[PDB]
Amino acid sequence: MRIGFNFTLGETLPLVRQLAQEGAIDYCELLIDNFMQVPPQELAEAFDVPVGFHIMFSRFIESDEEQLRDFAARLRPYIEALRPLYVSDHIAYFSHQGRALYHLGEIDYAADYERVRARAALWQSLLGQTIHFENYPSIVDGGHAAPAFFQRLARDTGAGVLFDVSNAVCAWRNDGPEVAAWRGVMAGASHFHVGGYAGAFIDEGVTVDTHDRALAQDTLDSLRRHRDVLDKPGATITYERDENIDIDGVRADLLALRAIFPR
Amino acid sequence: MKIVIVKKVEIQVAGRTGMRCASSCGAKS
Amino acid sequence: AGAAPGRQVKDSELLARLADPAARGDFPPGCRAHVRIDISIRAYWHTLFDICPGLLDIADPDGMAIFAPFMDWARRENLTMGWSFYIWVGRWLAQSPWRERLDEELTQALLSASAARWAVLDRSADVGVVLGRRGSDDWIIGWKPNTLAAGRRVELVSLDGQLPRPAEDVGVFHLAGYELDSFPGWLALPR
Ligand SMILES: [Fe+3]
Ligand SMILES: [Fe+3]
Ligand SMILES: [Fe+3]
Repeated sequence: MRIGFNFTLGETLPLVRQLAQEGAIDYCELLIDNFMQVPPQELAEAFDVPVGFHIMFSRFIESDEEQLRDFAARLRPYIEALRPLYVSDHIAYFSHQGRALYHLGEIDYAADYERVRARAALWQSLLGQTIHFENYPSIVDGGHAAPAFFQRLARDTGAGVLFDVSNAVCAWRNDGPEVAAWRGVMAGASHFHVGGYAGAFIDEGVTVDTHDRALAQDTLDSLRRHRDVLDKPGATITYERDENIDIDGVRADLLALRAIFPR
Repeated sequence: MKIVIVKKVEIQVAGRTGMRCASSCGAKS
Repeated sequence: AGAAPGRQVKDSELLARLADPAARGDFPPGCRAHVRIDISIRAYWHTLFDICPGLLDIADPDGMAIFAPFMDWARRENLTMGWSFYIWVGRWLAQSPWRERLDEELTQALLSASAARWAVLDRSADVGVVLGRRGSDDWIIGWKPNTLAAGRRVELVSLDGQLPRPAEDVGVFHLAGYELDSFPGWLALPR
C-alpha cells in the first residue's frame, strides 16, 4: 500500500517535495483541473514521485456534452505527459435549475443511476482512461444505497470506485450505512482517500467533510478493521488536507497511515 | 485594437490558507 | 432514523432550499435535514464575507441584514451564483438600505473578488477575465495560474482612456492567452 498526499495549491509544492524526500509520501495526487494552464511538461518536471489525478469540476453528469468533449480534449495532454497511476472524479450535484451549489448535493442513487451510467461510460471513453468515482460524505438520507450504486456502476461501465474511507465514516456518523457495508467495494477497489472531518458549526452531532484536521480515531479504527480488504499490491491511499496545511500536522497523519500500512 | 497600458499593480484577494488559490473538495470551515 | 422526524429526506428533495436562508426554518433543530440546509447557507455566507470583509462593517456584525435579502433577490433575478456573484451583491448594494458605504475601496474589492473567483473556478480554455467599470478607464484582470510558484493573480491595470468604457455599469471580455494586446469589445456581466 503506497501512501500519497493531495496537491491542490501550487504554493504547497515545497512542502510536498520535502515529504517526498523523508519518504512520508510515495506518490502525489494532483487536483489536475486546477493546473490546466500550467504547461504539462513543467508539471511533470516538478514531481520526482509518480502521481495520480483527481478531477474536481468535470461536471460529467450534468455538463453539456460538447463542453465535456472539450474538457476531455484539453485534459488528455496532461494524461499523456504525467502518465498518472489513476484518474478519479466525483458523483454529486453541482447545480440546481442552473444555479450553483456552493456545498455539493448528494445524487439520488435510485432515480439517477441511468443518467450517471450513460455519462460515466461516455466520460471514460472521452478521456481514454478508467475513472474511479468517489463516494459522498452523506448528511441526509438515501445514502444507504450508495454501495450497491457504486458496485453496479463498476459492473455496468468498467469504472472504478475511489473509496473515501473518511467520507464513509462521515456518513456513518450521520446515520448512514455502516462502513462495513463497503467491504465488497473495498475488496475490488485499488485507490482510496482519507481526510479529516469536523462538526457543523451549529450542530456537532452531524459530521462534515472538511479535510482540515488530524485523522479521527474512528477513521483510523476503520482502516485497521478493514486493512485486510484495503491492502493489495498496487493499492494507494491519499491523505487529503485542504486547510491548515502545515508540515507538522500533515506529517503526523502520513506517519499514522504508514503505522497502519507499513512499507 | 491598441491598448495603452501605463501601470499594473497586483490586488490582494483573500484565498485558501496562505491565499493565492485553487479549488478543493473539502467543505468550508 | 430519518433526517426529519418521521420522514426520510434525500438531498434531491432539498436542493431548492440550499441557497435560501429562510428555508432553515422548515425543519426542527436537531434533525439532520435542518443542519444540512444550514451547512450550505454558511457556505454562501463565508464565500461572501470571508473574501469581502468590508461588507461586515456595514449594518449588523453578522451581515444578515445584507446576506438574507440579497439571497432572496438573487433567486428572483435567477442568478447562476457563478463567478459574477460579488459584482451582483454590488448591484444589489446599489439599491440597498445601505447604498451609502459603496466605497470604491469596496467596489474594487468586490470586482477583484469576482475576478479571482473566475480564475479559480472557470474550466474553459480561457486564461483571463477583464472587468471594466462605468466611472473609470481602469481594468481589473483575473489570471489563472500558469506556474506553480503562484496562484491566481488579479491586477489593477491603468490605461490612458482612449478605449471605449463599458456601456453598462460593468463590462467583461476574456483572454485566450497571457497577452493583452487587442480589444474585442465589452460584453455584459454573465449573470
Ligand atoms: Fe472527504
Ligand atoms: Fe476524498
Ligand atoms: Fe474528492
